[PDB]
Amino acid sequence: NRDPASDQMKHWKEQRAAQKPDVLTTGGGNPVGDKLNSLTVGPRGPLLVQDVVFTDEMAHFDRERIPERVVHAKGAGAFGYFEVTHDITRYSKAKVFEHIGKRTPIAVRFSTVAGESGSADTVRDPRGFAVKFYTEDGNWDLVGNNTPIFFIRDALLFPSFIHSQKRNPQTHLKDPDMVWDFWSLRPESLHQVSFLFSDRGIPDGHRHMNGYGSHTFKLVNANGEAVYCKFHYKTDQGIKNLSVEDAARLAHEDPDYGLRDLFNAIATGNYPSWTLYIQVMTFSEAEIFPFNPFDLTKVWPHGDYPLIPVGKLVLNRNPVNYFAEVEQLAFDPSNMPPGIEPSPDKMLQGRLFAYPDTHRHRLGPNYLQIPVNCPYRARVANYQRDGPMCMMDNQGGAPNYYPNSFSAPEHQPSALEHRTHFSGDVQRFNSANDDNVTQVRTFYLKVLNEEQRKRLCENIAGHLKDAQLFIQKKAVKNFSDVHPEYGSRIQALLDKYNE
Amino acid sequence: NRDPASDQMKHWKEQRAAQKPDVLTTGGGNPVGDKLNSLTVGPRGPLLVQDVVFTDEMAHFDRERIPERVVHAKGAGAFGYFEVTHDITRYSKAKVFEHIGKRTPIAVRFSTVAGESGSADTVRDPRGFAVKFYTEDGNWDLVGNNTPIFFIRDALLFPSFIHSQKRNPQTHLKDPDMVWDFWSLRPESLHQVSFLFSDRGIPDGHRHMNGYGSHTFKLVNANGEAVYCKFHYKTDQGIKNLSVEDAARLAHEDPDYGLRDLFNAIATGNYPSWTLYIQVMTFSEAEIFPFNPFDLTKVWPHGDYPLIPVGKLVLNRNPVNYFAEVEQLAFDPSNMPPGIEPSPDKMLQGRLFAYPDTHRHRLGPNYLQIPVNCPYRARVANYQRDGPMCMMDNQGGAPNYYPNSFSAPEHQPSALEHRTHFSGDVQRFNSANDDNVTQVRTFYLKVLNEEQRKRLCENIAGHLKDAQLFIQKKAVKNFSDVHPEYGSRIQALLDKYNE
Amino acid sequence: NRDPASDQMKHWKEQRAAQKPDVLTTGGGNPVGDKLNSLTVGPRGPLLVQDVVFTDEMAHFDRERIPERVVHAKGAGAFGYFEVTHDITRYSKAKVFEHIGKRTPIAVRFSTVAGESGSADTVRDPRGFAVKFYTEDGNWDLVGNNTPIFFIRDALLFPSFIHSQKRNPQTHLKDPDMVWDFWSLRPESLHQVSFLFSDRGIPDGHRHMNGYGSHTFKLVNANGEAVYCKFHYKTDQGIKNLSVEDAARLAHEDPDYGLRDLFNAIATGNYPSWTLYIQVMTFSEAEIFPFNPFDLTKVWPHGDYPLIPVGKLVLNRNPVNYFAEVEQLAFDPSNMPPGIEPSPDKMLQGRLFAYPDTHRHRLGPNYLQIPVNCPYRARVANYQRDGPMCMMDNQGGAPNYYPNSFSAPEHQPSALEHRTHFSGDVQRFNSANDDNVTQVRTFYLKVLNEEQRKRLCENIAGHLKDAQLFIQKKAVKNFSDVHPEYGSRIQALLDKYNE
Amino acid sequence: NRDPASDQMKHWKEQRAAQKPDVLTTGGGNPVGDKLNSLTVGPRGPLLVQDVVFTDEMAHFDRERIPERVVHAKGAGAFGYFEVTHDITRYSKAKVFEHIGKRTPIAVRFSTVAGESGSADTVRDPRGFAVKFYTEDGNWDLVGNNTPIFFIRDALLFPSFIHSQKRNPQTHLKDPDMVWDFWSLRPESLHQVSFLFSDRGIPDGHRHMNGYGSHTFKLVNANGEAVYCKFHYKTDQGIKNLSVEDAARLAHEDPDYGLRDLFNAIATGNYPSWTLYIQVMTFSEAEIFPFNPFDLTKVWPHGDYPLIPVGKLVLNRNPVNYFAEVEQLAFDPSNMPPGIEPSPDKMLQGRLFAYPDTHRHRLGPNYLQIPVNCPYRARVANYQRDGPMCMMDNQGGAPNYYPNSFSAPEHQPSALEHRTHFSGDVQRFNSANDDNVTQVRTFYLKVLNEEQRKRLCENIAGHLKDAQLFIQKKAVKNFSDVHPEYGSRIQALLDKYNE
Ligand SMILES: NC(=O)C1=CN([C@@H]2O[C@H](COP(=O)(O)OP(=O)(O)OC[C@H]3O[C@@H](n4cnc5c(N)ncnc54)[C@H](OP(=O)(O)O)[C@@H]3O)[C@@H](O)[C@H]2O)C=CC1
Repeated sequence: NRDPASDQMKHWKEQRAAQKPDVLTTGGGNPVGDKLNSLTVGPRGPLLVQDVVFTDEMAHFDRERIPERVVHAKGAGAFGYFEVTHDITRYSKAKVFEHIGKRTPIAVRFSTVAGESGSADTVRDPRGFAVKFYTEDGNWDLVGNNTPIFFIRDALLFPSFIHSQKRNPQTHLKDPDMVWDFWSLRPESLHQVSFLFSDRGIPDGHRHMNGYGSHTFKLVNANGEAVYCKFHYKTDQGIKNLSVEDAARLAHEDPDYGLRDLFNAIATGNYPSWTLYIQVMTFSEAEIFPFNPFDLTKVWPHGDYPLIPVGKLVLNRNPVNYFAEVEQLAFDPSNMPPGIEPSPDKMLQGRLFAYPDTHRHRLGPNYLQIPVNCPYRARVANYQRDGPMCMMDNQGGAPNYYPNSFSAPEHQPSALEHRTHFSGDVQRFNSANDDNVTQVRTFYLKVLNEEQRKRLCENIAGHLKDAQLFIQKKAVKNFSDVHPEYGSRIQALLDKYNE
Repeated sequence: NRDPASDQMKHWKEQRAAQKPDVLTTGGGNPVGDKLNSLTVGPRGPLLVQDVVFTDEMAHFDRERIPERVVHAKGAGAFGYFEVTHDITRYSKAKVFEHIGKRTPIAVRFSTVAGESGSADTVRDPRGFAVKFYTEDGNWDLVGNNTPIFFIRDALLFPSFIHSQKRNPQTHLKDPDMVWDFWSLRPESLHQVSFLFSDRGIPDGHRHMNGYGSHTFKLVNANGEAVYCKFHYKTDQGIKNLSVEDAARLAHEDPDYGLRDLFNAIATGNYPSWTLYIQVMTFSEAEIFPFNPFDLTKVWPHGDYPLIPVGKLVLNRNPVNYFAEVEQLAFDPSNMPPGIEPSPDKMLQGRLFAYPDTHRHRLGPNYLQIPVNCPYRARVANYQRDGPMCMMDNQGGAPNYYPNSFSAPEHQPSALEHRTHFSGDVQRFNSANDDNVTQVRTFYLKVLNEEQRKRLCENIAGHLKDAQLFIQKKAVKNFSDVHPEYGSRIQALLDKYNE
Repeated sequence: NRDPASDQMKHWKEQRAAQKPDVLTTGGGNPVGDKLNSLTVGPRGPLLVQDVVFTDEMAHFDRERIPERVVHAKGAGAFGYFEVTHDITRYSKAKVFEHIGKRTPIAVRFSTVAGESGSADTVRDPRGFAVKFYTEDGNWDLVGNNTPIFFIRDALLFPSFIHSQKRNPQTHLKDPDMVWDFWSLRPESLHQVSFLFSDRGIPDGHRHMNGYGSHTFKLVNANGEAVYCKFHYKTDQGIKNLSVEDAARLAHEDPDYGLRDLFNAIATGNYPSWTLYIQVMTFSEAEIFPFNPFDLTKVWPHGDYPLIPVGKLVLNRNPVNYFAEVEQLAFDPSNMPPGIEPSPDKMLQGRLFAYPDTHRHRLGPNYLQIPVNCPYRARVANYQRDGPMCMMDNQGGAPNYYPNSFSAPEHQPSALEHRTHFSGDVQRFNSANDDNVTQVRTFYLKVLNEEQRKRLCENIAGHLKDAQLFIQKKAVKNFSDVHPEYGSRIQALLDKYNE
Repeated sequence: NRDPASDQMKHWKEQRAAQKPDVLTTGGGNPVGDKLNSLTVGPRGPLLVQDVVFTDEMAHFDRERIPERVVHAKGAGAFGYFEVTHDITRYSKAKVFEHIGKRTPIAVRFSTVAGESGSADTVRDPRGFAVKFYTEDGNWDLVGNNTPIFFIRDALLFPSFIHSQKRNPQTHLKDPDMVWDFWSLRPESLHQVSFLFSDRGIPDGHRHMNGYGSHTFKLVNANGEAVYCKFHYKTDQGIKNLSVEDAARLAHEDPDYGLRDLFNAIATGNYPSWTLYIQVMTFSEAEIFPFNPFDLTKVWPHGDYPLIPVGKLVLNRNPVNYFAEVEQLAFDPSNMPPGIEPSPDKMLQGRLFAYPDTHRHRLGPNYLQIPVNCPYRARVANYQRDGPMCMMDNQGGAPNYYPNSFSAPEHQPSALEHRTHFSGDVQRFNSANDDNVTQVRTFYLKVLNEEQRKRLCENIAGHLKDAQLFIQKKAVKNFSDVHPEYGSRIQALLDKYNE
């Protein structure tokens, strides 16, 4: 006997033993009489196009794939529910926070960031942690990571970052000179780089890490009053990390470690769960906040902005067909129910457009009609019609223009947005020199102990040594700008690694 | 009050008079608070990204169209059923003929051939008359025309013929020289050309015209015995045609004449029906048939192969959304249930490849998952997976390979094809010189009367006059090769049209 | 002999009389031995898969189409040059206006609006008039119409308007009730509706109509000083219109009338030409302007803002292939070289997203790499990579991220945008009741005469009579609101039209 | 200093040091004035739509990816030439074999089989070795592997064999039960599984394995006489293999080992090359051959059929953009010049369709116009038109139909196929029970030595132990069917592995 994943087929048969197998048909429902030998004119004669059975099956085989995600390609999935435990209705009127005990069906997809579909699960890299809430106000996607911050703070640098984290456009190889040339020319990455090369840079699976909205969002209650908030969802299974040496063994020993961990976990009854907290800032607090409260490379400290609990995330169901229910999942940060809204964070302001845009390309123009993506607890009614692979009635014979004298859908004024006042030149403001070392200083000195600082420099140095020396020298300088001992340790190691 | 097709919204509002209009929502099921005014900064300021209501609608609007059909693009549609009235089980085991009084749902599409989506309905052309039978052995697609014959008899010429019946690649105009240079270089078109320009080139809507499968087909019975056969479905509303004068008036007074006519008829209860017949040829009749019995430019004369009634086609339902139910329909001649099989007709052999091919481009790799295309009265089970826009559970966790020891679907030996013997060189045989005049000469002299022969000549000269003289001179020779007087009448009129 | 268009195939042969015909191949360069007879086991046998020559040709004929344009699908095209005859460098620094005499290649496409690919040219509708300037600073796409104004002034209403002008979702029929239920619930359409049903609704070819930028734009000279402008290009051939009686005849006597007029003119040396003008409004004049200067239903009166001439548009070359050079054309209002910038028009602001979006869907992600959409006089260099149908070298091994220290492209600080100050609430302002009648009243009384007001009212009632009464009574009211005699005339004619 | 592959950017900058960086533009050729910060309303404001610099680049990033090959997805590419060195013109007339010293441009792609784009290069799995010859008569693709044989001999089993070798449809995990339940149910795979699990299952990169065409192919000479042949291209660098112990280390130390090995070689002038032989079997020797001469699971023994050299393949150029030259590379076995034809082999007959079918999906309808796919040593001319992404003239205004009296391309009679005579019932012949052991027993005993038999079993047992007992028992029995000591050694090691 083996682990439950290995026995998947074994159980599918036993869960079926009472029946007779189905008749094997074409895609058009036509029964197949033989599907192991091709129609030819003689035993050693050529193939006929009369063999549509072969063209039916082979044609689809040629169209099985679709494009992989441009980022967070290698992923695991599961399904469960969210349950409200505390009252934050003064902050949000969102139905998903209506009363205590209220449950909502969720979907979750974990992922790394850079590697393609076939890369390993135990590598250094941020981890995706995207959550989709099927509410009666339509879906709510909270597309988080395993970290509260990112490497940049303007969305126009994002593609360049990704290109600098993936393959060289000539050799198709991971290129240290691309990784660090960028990080050292853009020191706002110093915060998330110090998180990445810590121990939690390699989590021992998906169940032993926290999630974070990371973006500042906005909440709107039932009076029309607003506050800014951060979301935290912490692991009730405890932080637990792989060591560099173990992670490396499992990288060839079991490329699908985090995929097997999460499946077996739910299959053996061990349901992983997370605790959803928020931080709250008022609008006023947001004007006195020392840093930019909408700078993604900044955390709101806990002592000033403590964590308010909300509810629990629970994963208790596995997918049944991985493609249909995980690969085709499409999370939109623009999917926001009344009561939740975006902040002016530049990065988030870019993600509002990017995610729906790529889903029409990766999946199709009507990807929201795919079952896992559908807002199946909401009544979708509008004037949108047609498009490739149209799957419902196309809303039947309802008037497809607005406004109209025939009683098609109407707008719901209580769902209007919160009104905020802005003033300033319409112009590109240079955010590359916001504080880039203060919070990082705190992390290095007051969060880590001496052994963790020690490992931090060895993981950095074990990767920056391959860069050219003028890149090294420039990255080191950015580390001394955090704390002179931070850089002069890294440098001591580089001095060795350079022979 | 007006015709019912004009009162569509009127009735739609009436049938909804009681209940309340829906909530207008995004594609994501999020209600919108106002959809007549965009999100801007100030009453005379610019548009924001935040306005995801505008992007969501405008994005889908941008993605309404799909590539029209490459031929037969102007269509009308309707739905109904087929009912068996006579017993033809001694020839075919096809369940759809299992017993008298057994009904099977059908879907139909009437179309022209050459015009684009916005062309007029009352033009000289062949007409589509495609029928889809939703049977228990999977779907059966009888894709025919309003003719028993076609212009050519080898597929490799089909792209060329169509290009010659559409727009010049530089001027993008209808070109007579292209039309008649082909027709006069390929006289096998004499039989269908005669038909086209006579009275039945412009029918009075789609309810006053017959339907034929034109190809020869093979029927197989429960003993494995096989006969060839032709399909005729004759209109129970009577052959009735439009004049050239009345066609050219409606061509601008109501481009959608046919469309309207079918809709109104069904709505008022006036349900059209066709009587399905078959002809039956034995294998040993096929060896002594004077012509090639799979020649698509040939018919089976009635005196030697009489018509055998089978059942009725009946259309009693209008589409609800024309796009989802008529424009996304896909008919594949290769959708044949056990009992019905292809002949060796060179033209049918290419349609076995082409239709599923073009449907994967126009509609999508999983186009058989579109409801009106679904075989919803069979059980689709097989080892095809994935592909863009998957819409069912993708078959669940069922073993996806074959053979297996876990009881995935199995092959049904009774659905094996009938086995014929063939012997001959594997080469390209010349079918340009099979008898191209005999059956036409009969048609011109024995079928048409004096007045019809006169009108057949005028219509040909009326369209053949605009081609160059060397093209008119060759075409008239081919006509003179059918009957001398045929060419003399056409040639007399051309001498006049040429001033 | 016949007109030049009809003789296109004749002239192609003559221009090659001296050469030998090319060798016919597959798409793979493999010469074909026979393409008139299919590969079959014996003369009367089944077709083989080995027959790659059939599949290579039938595969590509199955993929010939693409999605037509969601609007303006029917169009004619030609190529020529824009030449500067006057100096407007004090207003705009654009290199297309640099000095008097400078020529820039252009590509124009004329169009109707609603009719699909096969509709007639001579129908009441607006006419597109798009102009693509190929500048050294990248393309400039002045996507104008044959009118200065439009039917709505908010992009969100745009999908609705269109859907009302096109076909009913259930009957696939032009629906009068959908046309006027819209127009009468949105009386900002009054101004452009009165343009459309007037004599200029049906131009006599594309050479006898003016072209307008319509939108207010922004120009920016070299000192950084900006103004607001309107682009009028007026026909040098004279305004010439068709009568309702002649336009209907041609609609079935030559559905491609304008397509044949544009080609024949050009072929005979009779090149059509336009005169480009600009209006100019200073930032301070805009503030006082009685209407909203960025309202798209409004014009700038000539006495207050008189036409400034700039240069000449000349069309002097027919497309050699219609598909690759006209069908594949793609104009993006967003294509604007330094010196030309958008105004805060709500409709234009929408059109900055719309056009690139749909061109990815209609033609593909790399649609700008089609030769006719190429900026083939500027040097494209950046950090965009890959995509479907990548056709050049893909910018080589160049560093693909920005910033970098390896001397890949750099930004150009002179090419920044003009900075404006805006201040206000971020919200959805209501523009529905901006002055809707004034400039229409002026048009009814002062621009038309006694006859023309008569014809305008017969045209409106001729089409409005088919709507429902409750939709008539409203439209007339909106017409009375322009002038009591306006809607009283319309109401008298409707009284008879309702028997 | 480092290897050449890491100094890629270093040499790019150095190869440009003279000239100045280009101006960073938009896709439209518009210069940008700042591409690091986004257009907002005040420094902490929201993003705008008229930030077309952000949209233009992100929308392309969202579309960087296409579908990955459905098999052989991991690969590495190189370009060089093929040179003739012997005279095989008595067998083939093909232009590539005209005379000694004739060179032709080639392009080669290496690959594994089951891994996706991210997988590792040093794993047990066959190796692709596809070769494209750009000859005057079009392109000649010789799509070979690193083995002479394959696991099956019918194409209707391919999608299933690949399904078993990839990921479970529910767990997305490699599934040894799927692997051996297939292999142990189809024992034809005995021959190739034994090659796979010997030392040549993991080569030391792509420069030390052989290439083979596996399928029997036809040659035809200038007289019209044919023979059946095999293609062998052996490595002039020497067979060299990785041990299970190092192959695993490198599968996490350097996932791209084989790709780096090839590039670094070429970049240092150590060019790899291969020697092209053929075997020859007349038609008479084919009738008496002990097995089926077209059975993909059977080799032709050297002693009866010796190798006949032909020439050399040499790789002396690296790609400049991997994506645009290696990922878009399209090989079609159907690309065959006159002189070379397919043999009746049941598996090759399916590849004649499958590849062009998947290249119209993966890349697009016009994937042959992509530079590296162009038959740029040959002149493409025909009557195929349009299609998505048509990039040249579209063959201009030439006539698009055939035959024509206007001098468009003609057929070339000498390029006709060789006529073979086939006689036999058209049906589905069973090929499961062709001799499944004979040539294997020869390999095991006579080709391997004592050591190599030992490791062959160990490699097999390590992977088979994870499969259920009932699947083990059936596998071993298929290894007892080759040789009792074969299934014995495997059963003694499985006894240990099962504790
Ligand atoms: N005859 C052929 O075309 C080939 C035959 N074989 C195997 O050889 C057996 C006998 O063929 P025969 O020609 O009579 O005897 P030969 O000894 O004449 O052929 C022996 C072949 O074995 C190949 N070989 C050596 N080690 C391995 C390995 N680990 N995995 C795969 N192939 C290997 C060599 O290929 P090289 O030295 O060319 O690299 C050599 O050419 C066949 O049954 C077949 O299994 C294998 C490859 C080609």
